[PDB]
Amino acid sequence: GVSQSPRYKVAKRGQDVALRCDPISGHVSLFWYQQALGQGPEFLTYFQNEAQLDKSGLPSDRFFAERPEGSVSTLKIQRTQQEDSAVYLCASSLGQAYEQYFGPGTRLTVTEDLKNVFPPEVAVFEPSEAEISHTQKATLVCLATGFYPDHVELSWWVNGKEVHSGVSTDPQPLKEQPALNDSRYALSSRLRVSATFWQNPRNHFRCQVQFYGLSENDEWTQDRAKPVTQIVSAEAWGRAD
Amino acid sequence: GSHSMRYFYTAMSRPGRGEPRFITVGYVDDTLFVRFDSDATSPRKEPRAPWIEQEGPEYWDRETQISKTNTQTYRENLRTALRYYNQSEAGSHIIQRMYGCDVGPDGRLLRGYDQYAYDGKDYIALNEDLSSWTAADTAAQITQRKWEAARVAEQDRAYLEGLCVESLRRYLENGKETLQRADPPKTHVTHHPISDHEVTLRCWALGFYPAEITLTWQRDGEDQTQDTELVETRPAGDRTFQKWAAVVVPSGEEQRYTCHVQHEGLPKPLTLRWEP
Amino acid sequence: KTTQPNSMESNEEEPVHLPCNHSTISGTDYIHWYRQLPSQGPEYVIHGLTSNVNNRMASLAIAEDRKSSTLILHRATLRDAAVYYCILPLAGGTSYGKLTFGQGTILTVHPNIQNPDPAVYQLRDSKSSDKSVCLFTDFDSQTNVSQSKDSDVYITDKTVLDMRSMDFKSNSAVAWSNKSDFACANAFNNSIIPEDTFFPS
Amino acid sequence: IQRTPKIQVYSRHPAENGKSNFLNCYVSGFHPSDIEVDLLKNGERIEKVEHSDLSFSKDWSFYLLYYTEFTPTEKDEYACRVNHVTLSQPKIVKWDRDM
Amino acid sequence: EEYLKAWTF
Repeated sequence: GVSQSPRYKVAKRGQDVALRCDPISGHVSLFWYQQALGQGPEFLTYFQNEAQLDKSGLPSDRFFAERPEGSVSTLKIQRTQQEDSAVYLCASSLGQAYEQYFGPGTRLTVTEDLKNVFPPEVAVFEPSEAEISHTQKATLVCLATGFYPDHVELSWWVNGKEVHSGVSTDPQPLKEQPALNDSRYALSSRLRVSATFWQNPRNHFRCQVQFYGLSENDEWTQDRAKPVTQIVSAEAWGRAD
Repeated sequence: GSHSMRYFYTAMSRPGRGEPRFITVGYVDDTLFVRFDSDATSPRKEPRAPWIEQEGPEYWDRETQISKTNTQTYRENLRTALRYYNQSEAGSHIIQRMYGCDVGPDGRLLRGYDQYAYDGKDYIALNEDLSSWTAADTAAQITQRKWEAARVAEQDRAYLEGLCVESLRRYLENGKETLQRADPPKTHVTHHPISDHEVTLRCWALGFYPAEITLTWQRDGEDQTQDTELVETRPAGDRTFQKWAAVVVPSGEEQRYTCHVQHEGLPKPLTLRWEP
Repeated sequence: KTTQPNSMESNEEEPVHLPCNHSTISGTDYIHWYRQLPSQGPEYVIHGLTSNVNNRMASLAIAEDRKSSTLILHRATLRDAAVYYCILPLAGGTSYGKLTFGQGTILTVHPNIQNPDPAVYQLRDSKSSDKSVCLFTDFDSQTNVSQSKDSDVYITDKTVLDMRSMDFKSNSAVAWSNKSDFACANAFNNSIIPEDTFFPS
Repeated sequence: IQRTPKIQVYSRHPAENGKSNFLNCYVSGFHPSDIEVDLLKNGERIEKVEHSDLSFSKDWSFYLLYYTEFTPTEKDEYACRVNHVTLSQPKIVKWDRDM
Repeated sequence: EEYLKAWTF
């Protein structure tokens, strides 16, 4: 299908960014859309092969789009502003009117200062003793707190193997400091297994949180650890008790 | 009794010399009423018959927008056609489309059309059933599979049974005095000597509408359709048409040749001879 | 230009009827439906013009006068919870396929909790001493969870759990705070909870 | 496919010396669409010749009407110069009022 | 009157 890179991009105000789209091979039509939080996608620009024939959706002449060879497309946003923050969606179709296939989107967050960027702290909460005895089941809860921006991907790992069964992760994060514009976030997840799967000392449950932030390319002058793109995880081992 | 509306599309690519040229003309029977050319300065749909000027401002804007969108649409078509045939991006190629409807006396749809040609050869055509497509080759079969999955024929059928016939009826009424009244041809036979024993007799028809006409020369009562020179029916420029038919005949036998004229406006078919 | 309802609720394993109005539709306009699952790019579902179209998951039903239509999902699953957009891409003969979504019907699909067992549980941190969390779980879909009006108390929205090994689904909300005043017994007081909610002391 | 143009040079009305008329050049049955058509007066090309818009027949072949306001005189010759890809050289058809 | 056909090859 259609792919887009990167998944997440955190940018300092005033810097230039590049958003890449690799469409499905042999697709004449390429669409860019903008999706600001709480809204549906909004048309930005259209490509018929290499030709950019409609760019009536572009917010300003800061938005530069290209598709030089009729395939890979780049949306360059020069001198990024706070208003540019959103999900950018690439779609390609077999022709202007045929069904559009969308990529997974690029999530861009433009911040005033990169000192606002914080990796999450992660914690795992072991299932309730009353739950096990009452339901025969054991719900573990993961807690990712204090991250900025909202760029995470949380996953549960049981005995070194990722699990999707029995997992529930909040669709949207909570704001810890709702007053401020660059508010840090909180996010919770649940993993539910049957009691005896938890009641095993050799069993191993890990909450992994992929945080997308800075890189060595960015510069850092603060005392605390550079908030680079990293994995932060907490783990609980089963208990016989 | 019967009438028709047609729209003619011509898309012509010109590598290096800009974008493809898109042209559209509309006809009711044999009368041009609307036009569009993409190379016009501020391009839009223009009137070409007085009775279409009656149409409101919403009409002309929507008509223009379709034409402007088509310019993009047929630019895509030409490029897609190139890949479908493995042709270079340096050649100039043409795509043509004719679509419209035929009505009967009651204003009912007789049949509908939507035909495509690429470089003058059949590409894809809508069947009379208004539900299926005829591809002229394997390249057009790709389009056919696309169009069958996308339910294209539905749109065609919806237009032809709805808007096509509805708009035609409105046009026929608003311009009834010209469109629904037939213009009879003014006929005469001229004499042109060639040699001592051979003279050409030329049978004329002038100022007739519609274009449909039959001119046949006859000797002694037999059809001379092999020794008849016939020219294509030609526009006078005033919406009426012209045609002539020639036959080389021996001297002193001009009285033995007859020109039969068949036309809608003629109460009975005419028979003419050279008047000395 | 189409109008559609603000939200829609339905049980799982049961059909969903998503209505759409388009009273200014041209005789040649197509009805399109797209959908967007949470945190994913949009995806095409179906399209039609006059007569009804069929898939093994979704159907489109168009009225005689064509002024309205319906997106019918046959066997709605929890995975089907999404936003559904009703679009007229040609826009009455003024546009080429570029999509205007724009305001759709948010789906919610509720699990069929046939055996509700509402309970608030306390979970202690696997490593740290102080840290604690409250879990309100196993309540049925009739129960709404209200957000806390206090800045220092965190109550999440309800989220649906799916244990596919046991074919068991369950609702839950998580609560926590740094307050010494805060407890699991009072955590969800802002919500209307079932009178038979089990509270382990 | 390729199709050579069929050309006709004629007036709108029966020609009369000194009387106002319309000179027509009708090119039909050609393919491809690009075609150079000029009306001539004593060999010289006439400016501001206004043509019809591109149309085609049932067979896909194109037709165009080139016309100008003209006044037939016993002094002057009129003609239609036509060039196409199907023609290696331009064709010149003189205006015969008997045709 | 025309109608818009956005379908391509």
